[PDB]
Amino acid sequence: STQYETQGYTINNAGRRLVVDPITRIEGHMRCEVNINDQNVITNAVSCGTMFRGLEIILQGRDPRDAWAFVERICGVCTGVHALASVYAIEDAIGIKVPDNANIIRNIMLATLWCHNHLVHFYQLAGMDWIDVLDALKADPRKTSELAQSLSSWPKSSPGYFFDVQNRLKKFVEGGQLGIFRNGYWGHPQYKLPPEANLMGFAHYLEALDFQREIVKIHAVFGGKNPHPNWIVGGMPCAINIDESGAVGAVNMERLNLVQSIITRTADFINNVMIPDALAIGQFNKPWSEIGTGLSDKCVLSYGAFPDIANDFGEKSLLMPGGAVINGDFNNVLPVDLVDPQQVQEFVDHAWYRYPNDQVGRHPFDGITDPWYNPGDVKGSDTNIQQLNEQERYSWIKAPRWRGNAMEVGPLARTLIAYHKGDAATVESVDRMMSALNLPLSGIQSTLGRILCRAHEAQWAAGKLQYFFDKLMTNLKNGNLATASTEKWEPATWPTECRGVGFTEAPRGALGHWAAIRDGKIDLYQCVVPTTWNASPRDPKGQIGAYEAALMNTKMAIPEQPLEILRTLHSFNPCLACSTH
Amino acid sequence: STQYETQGYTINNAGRRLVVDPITRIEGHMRCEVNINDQNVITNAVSCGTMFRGLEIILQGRDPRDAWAFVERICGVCTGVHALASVYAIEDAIGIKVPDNANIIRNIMLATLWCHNHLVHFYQLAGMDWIDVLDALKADPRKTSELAQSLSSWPKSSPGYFFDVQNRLKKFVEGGQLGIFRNGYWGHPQYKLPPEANLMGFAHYLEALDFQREIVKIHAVFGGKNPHPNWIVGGMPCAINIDESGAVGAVNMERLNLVQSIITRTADFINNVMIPDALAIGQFNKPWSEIGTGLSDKCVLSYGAFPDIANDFGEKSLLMPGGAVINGDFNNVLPVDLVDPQQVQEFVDHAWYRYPNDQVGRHPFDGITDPWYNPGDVKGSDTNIQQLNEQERYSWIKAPRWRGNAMEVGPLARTLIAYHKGDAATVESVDRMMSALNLPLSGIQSTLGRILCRAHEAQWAAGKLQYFFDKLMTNLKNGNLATASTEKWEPATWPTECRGVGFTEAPRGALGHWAAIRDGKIDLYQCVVPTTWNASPRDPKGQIGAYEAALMNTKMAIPEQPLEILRTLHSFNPCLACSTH
Amino acid sequence: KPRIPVVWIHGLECTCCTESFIRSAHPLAKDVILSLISLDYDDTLMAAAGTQAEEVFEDIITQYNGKYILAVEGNPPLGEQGMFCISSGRPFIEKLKRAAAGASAIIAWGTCASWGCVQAARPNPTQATPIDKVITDKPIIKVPGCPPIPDVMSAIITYMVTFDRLPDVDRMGRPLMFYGQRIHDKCYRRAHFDAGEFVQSWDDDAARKGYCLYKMGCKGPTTYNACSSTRWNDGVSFPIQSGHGCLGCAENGFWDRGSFYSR
Amino acid sequence: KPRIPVVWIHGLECTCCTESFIRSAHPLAKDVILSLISLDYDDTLMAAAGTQAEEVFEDIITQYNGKYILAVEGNPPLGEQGMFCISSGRPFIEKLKRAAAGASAIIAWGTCASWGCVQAARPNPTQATPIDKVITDKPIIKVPGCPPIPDVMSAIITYMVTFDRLPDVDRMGRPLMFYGQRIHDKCYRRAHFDAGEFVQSWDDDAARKGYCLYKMGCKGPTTYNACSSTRWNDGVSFPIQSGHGCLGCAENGFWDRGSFYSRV
Ligand code: SF4
Ligand code: SF4
Ligand code: FCO
Ligand code: FCO
Ligand code: SF3
Ligand code: SF3
Ligand code: F3S
Ligand code: F3S
Ligand SMILES: [Cl-]
Ligand SMILES: [Cl-]
Ligand SMILES: [Cl-]
Ligand SMILES: [Cl-]
Ligand SMILES: [Mg+2]
Ligand SMILES: [Mg+2]
Ligand code: NI
Ligand code: NI
Repeated sequence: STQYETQGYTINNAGRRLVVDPITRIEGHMRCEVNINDQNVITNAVSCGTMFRGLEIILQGRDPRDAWAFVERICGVCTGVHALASVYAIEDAIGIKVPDNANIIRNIMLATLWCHNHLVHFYQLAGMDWIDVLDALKADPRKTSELAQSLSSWPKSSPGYFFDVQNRLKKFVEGGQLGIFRNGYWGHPQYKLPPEANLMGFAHYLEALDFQREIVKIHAVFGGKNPHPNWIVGGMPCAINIDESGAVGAVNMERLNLVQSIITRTADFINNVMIPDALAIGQFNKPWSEIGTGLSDKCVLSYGAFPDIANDFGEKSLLMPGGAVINGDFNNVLPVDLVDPQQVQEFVDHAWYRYPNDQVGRHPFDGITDPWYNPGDVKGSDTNIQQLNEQERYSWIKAPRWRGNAMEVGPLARTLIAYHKGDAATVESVDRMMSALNLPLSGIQSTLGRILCRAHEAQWAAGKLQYFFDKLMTNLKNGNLATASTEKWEPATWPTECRGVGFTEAPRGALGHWAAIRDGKIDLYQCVVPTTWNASPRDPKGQIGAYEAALMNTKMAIPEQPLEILRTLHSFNPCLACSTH
Repeated sequence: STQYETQGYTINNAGRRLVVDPITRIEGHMRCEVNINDQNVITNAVSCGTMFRGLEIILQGRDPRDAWAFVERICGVCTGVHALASVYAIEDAIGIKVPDNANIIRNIMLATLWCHNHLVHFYQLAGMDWIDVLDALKADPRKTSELAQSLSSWPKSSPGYFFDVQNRLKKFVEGGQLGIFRNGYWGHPQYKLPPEANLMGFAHYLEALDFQREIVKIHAVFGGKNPHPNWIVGGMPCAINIDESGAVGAVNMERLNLVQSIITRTADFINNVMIPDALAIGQFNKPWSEIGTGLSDKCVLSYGAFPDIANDFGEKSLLMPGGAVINGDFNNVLPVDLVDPQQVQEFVDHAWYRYPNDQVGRHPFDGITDPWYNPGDVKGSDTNIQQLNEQERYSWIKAPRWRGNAMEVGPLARTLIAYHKGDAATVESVDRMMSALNLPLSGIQSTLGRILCRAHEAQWAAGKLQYFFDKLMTNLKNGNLATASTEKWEPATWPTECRGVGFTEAPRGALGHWAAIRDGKIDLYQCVVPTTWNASPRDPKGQIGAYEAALMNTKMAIPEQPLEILRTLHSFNPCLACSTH
Repeated sequence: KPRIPVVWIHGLECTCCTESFIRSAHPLAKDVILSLISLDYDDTLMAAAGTQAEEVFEDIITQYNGKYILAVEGNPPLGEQGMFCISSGRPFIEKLKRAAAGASAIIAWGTCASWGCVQAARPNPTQATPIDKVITDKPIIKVPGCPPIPDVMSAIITYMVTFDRLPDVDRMGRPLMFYGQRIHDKCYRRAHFDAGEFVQSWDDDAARKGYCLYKMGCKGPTTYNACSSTRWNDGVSFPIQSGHGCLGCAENGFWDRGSFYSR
Repeated sequence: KPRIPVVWIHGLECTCCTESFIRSAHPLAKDVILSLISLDYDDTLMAAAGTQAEEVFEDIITQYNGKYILAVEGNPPLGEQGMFCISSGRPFIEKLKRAAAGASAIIAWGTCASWGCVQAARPNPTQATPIDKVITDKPIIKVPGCPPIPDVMSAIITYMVTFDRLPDVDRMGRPLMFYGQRIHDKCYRRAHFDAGEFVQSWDDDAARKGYCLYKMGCKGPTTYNACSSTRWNDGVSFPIQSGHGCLGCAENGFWDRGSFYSRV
């Protein structure tokens, strides 16, 4: 065994090894390994992406105008965000400026995706780590009604409703076909909700599974379908016609009325179901405000998103702020430049790829994707792995760093950056949330805090949907209908050689696409995605990424049952297809 | 002034005359006049239909295959029922038998209409006679939640929900723009509900206004649109294809899944919102079990409906029973024959029509529709009716009689016929309902009873939707897909001269269409519709119809505010376009 | 912040246009009434009856003279000195003229108010006459169909409220947005029309594959409306999708253009 | 009464077919899971992970051997000894073969499981291969699209439960009910195609009137699916209705048929 120090942690691989493969209730394929000491405390953590497809290779030689459609299929969960980054990148390279309505509609597409993905994760992916579903069968329906009514104005709270939900669950398990609930962790000592809170949460799980399908009707209006809507280089294909012949063939007043109806319903569900449930999880699980901190009190990163001034990606335009913090110094939010070769770099010394020199990092305009499956001296063999060897190559995920630092990205990262830059709405929301819990601001830097920030952001994005809708309607009232710029659509109008960067904040964090065009074709296309950051393997200095750091020093009640590991990994909402592409 | 005796009543036109024109919260145009005595009790009542269009005249010379589309436009409220009666009448004339799936689909169309029309009437038309909307502004939201939860398992019952409804109402009225609530009867002493019941009722009014739009999606799948779906002579046009190429062009499994989803939601709303509200109106308004009896303890009529054996209109096939009671003799339910010239006849001695002898009644195969506006001495002029002259002609509605007897039709009439024929489900339902209210069976024969029977029928129809859907799916599983018979579609296959009758139970009661065909064209088309029966004027013997009888003997608290007249008239759900056609 | 006053009156009609309005999916009719307009008179929905309803009518058209919108459903009959349709003891046409005189603009809902519809089909026993032949000094927006599509009615209302203007219209007074193209120019069965692939009798093999309904009498080639694009009842269907040809119900005189089953 | 056992596995994929399934409007996915089938294994939704998830997989395929339906999303890579997709430390293809051996029938959801989809587009770095080239002794129903339509997925499931049989298929294994006709044979813009009325550049006057997208690269003339009839997301829209030509996403090899903006 070996021991070394990094980032205030002691990384020690002596002692008992535990393996979790597959990780479930995520997107895609992940393996996790840890070592635990005699006191059942994690002393080593290993994050492994167990899939790869090679989109960066497939994109070579394609027409730049088609790229969005290929890279949208990086992920069907965060569907649309890669298309957005792609049209941004190609427009940056060629020198295309889109009309204001196209920019507004793109911002509506992104805010819709934030609302949808944050809601589904809370209930369908993370929820069963916190809610003991079988314990809901022991609840009193009247006491469940009283609890729900004390927390929210949401209409659906009668004792008869909670009795009906409880009886549906009782019938489901009566024949011994427990389905998704079979062989779960029910009764583990870390489940702390009372039976009435478990029944309330289970009812809301079912309400959210139904309601999420409605949110994406906004994507169907502007983008044709969800999953995987359509886009164009130059704007959007959804031409507008309000008051002329043939409005039946375009985005007209009846289509915009459908969008408005969905926005109001989405805000209502998030504010009156998701927000009170997140606060209730906090009230009953306060010790988790001190577990899973990881890199969140050290190094955090946001690129920023939602440009309000069309074609302006600067600080005065982005509604979601960008910036970086390192060394735990939240008094110094630093600006990010995605062209600077000394800022974003990716390492592969601990990943399954070839570089000419694996002891240095490469900026994405110098990126290389040359796959090399080489797990080395594993326990087991190369096609039958019992333990990865984390001293050598152990993942399909590359290792991104910012100025050589390992960073956390996502809702908690963005919330810290906006708070410390002085964004008034963020400061007010965070202060009120932490005051309700009687917890210090430092309590947000934790597994519990990641969940709270995600719920905050769903509320923020639902508000921004209305703001963007009203901006669109103001333009239409003023006779400004344009949705596409086509003066640089044809390849003969492009520079013979050019390069560009497209960036945004996906639901899970900072996203960038780097593209080089030569002679009308894609010459290079490199992606660095939020789960690539968070799920990163180690670098040549031995520095650990966000998942490995958040798992360090965690106590386990029952080593064979990985509930504490699942709670902390699920709090980042892992997307493994995104991470590897 | 004069006085005479008929049907146990003393009809006396001495005393103060009151006029209500327009009657609102009905379909179409009606005027009512009454006389009251020195104790403010009604001693004379006059029902007047104030519109006419002449569909029976317009139908002459049309192709029989087109007739359904014209007569559907008798009414957009009971939309579809006239099309059903028309295809039945033309099929009976020509000798056409339809396939089983067509009959099942037609029964689904009719049951959908019963659910929709009974729900909208309860809330949007009659509800404001029973609920004092402005008094809801004084309610305690927590006490409202407690009342709702004591009556039903319906989920939408939180204190915050009732507060949100109350605040919406407060903001609506605060600027003085009271809309549909302006100059109402709020505060009248016959409003008996406490404030919390008025707020619960108003919340449900709004929920029903939203939900009713979903029910008619069943008509859109099978019939293309609602209002005014499409039909054919020979079956239905909605061809079925489940498992062959081109199912995208037909009624397929996805379309049937949509229908099933609507059926479940419809039953849930009726059973858990409408049924408990109807029973609560009964609990707080028991004196109305003794007001508005009219002809309901004397003479009642049903033709029967919902043939379960395709093309068989006999007693063993019809799921909704037919029969007649006269002279208060409920121990002898009599059979009805729509071809017998001594049974159904219409009189015009008190209506605006010409017959060669106005002292005799004409069966519909001998019917005449020759309009003659001749009001005599009204106070005023021919274009200024100050007081109708009920000694002479006073309405656009003809006077139907059965064997010379004045009859009541509709939900209460049907319930009494089925109960006294010994239908076991009806006997058990009615007995349990009256027991719960601690009222005798005779209490159903009243204004309150009409409302209770309508709600019971909505529940019955919602159950029958599932029964019919399951019968359709059984045929599809057995490979029986046929929806149309076309052997006699071409006019060269028809008899040179033939005649037929189409009959059913519309939501408001017994409906018949009588058609004669000659040389490929309609020679005669006569309709007798449920509101024609109930809103009838007098006959040569001076006998009064159902509305006039139900108003007789009624006490008014405040003569200038006709709340008691509106309660009794609305309890029949008047449809004046239907009555006059 | 006050809402725009609206008076809705009813002549000879079947009430289908009112029923269509309450089917609206987005915005809900509930939200139109509570938040977008002030529906100050409507015999189908209002609490007041008789003398109390007459007082509301008088008060609104006097207080808001020149500033309310008049919605009309149905039409006036000229026969029998107008007494085929009687309102407070007098011809309906007198109430129509009084309401029109104070209105800033008129919405003619449906084929009845726009053209005549079924009561004006041969031999027109009551001499039923469309609104624009009686009221000749006011803006009239025709929204035809029997009835018009629910979400078309609510989209026209929201356009007027949001944009503070009447929709642009064709030479017949119909909104260009929804009536500028024919049913047959946006019909999903047009591939079959172009290929000569037709239903010949009900429930034949062609009908079970969704072939074109032209030989069964479809009047889509001469009818302007939004049914084949916007569709009916929250986008669920339209007449042709469920297997029956278009009747032509948005066009003037459609009842008297021959049998619905003649080409 | 007991519900039919279903095992749902995931190879190389983006997860769009799973997301499509949960969008179903009628029946709701909630009601499919609670009342229509027994969803006995699925990495996206299940409580158990790691050794507990492996025990569920083993228990279900053993107890219900010969009686479960296998749903497959994604595909196996043949490159690097299969280690481009690793499950419980071994190649995914070993899990696919074990699950297939016990199944009564297999549903290949999406273009990935049916044909290959984006990871199989040139130069196919991982040697991604569709299910029917690995499993050759079991009935396979192909349900292609990227992803397939939500209410098509749920209609196929309800047909199989209600009628107790697999849907009838074309020569490629696709259900006739939803894949028997082309997009272009049921497209509401066909009047414009027939008249030579085309969009020529984005947001031109033709685009604002809903003219045909053929000259913008629409692949509807060669694509079999239900998008122009059944439509997407409870009937709200489809690609062409919102102004973009069909990409051809239900057809084998659609990524490598030239630019999406070059004519059919
Ligand atoms: S069904 Fe009617 S509207 Fe459609 S293509 Fe055929 S004729 Fe034209
Ligand atoms: S838009 Fe595409 S599918 Fe539709 S008619 Fe034109 S080419 Fe055919
Ligand atoms: N959100 C999201 Fe997907 C990831 N990680 C992207 O980008
Ligand atoms: N119901 C109804 Fe209409 C009436 N009266 C008919 O028939
Ligand atoms: Fe909509 S009232 Fe119905 S008949 Fe044709 S529009 Fe008239
Ligand atoms: Fe639906 S996993 Fe998404 S990429 Fe094309 S089908 Fe595959
Ligand atoms: S009959 Fe009318 S409803 Fe539309 S499809 Fe034809 S215009
Ligand atoms: S791109 Fe795919 S979703 Fe349908 S319209 Fe074309 S088959
Ligand atoms: Cl009126
Ligand atoms: Cl007309
Ligand atoms: Cl799997
Ligand atoms: Cl492919
Ligand atoms: Mg990359
Ligand atoms: Mg008659
Ligand atoms: Ni993702
Ligand atoms: Ni009616």
